[PDB]
Amino acid sequence: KKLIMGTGHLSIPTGQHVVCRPWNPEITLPQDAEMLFRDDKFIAYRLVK
Amino acid sequence: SSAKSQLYNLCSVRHWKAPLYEYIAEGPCHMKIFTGKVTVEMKEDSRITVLECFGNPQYKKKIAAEQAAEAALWYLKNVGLE
Repeated sequence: KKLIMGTGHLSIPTGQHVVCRPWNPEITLPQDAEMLFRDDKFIAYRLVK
Repeated sequence: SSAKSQLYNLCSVRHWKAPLYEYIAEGPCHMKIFTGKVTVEMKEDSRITVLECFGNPQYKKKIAAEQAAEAALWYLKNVGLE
């Protein structure tokens, strides 16, 4: 869960399939969605297959 | 400077394919909202990760594509890129 950020970066889930939408608290992710990370303006995720 | 152009600059500077923009269109014919989708092919040490970014629905494709780009930038900054 929460994680204040300094000058770190995040890893790319190399070779998979990454998706980013605007995040809204009543969004619905698809079945295969695996949330990578989000602030309160966007969200990133990937698919299972 | 527009987010659409910043994403183009970032993409060449890293020797990446130029980003591709598509559009989902919803509604009856007298009110179409557009959702921007931008695809970036992230090449890191000779391997490829595909980045697909959407924005919110806008009434103008141009605003909708801008916001998609802006999402891609958000993600690329968060993984330490420019």
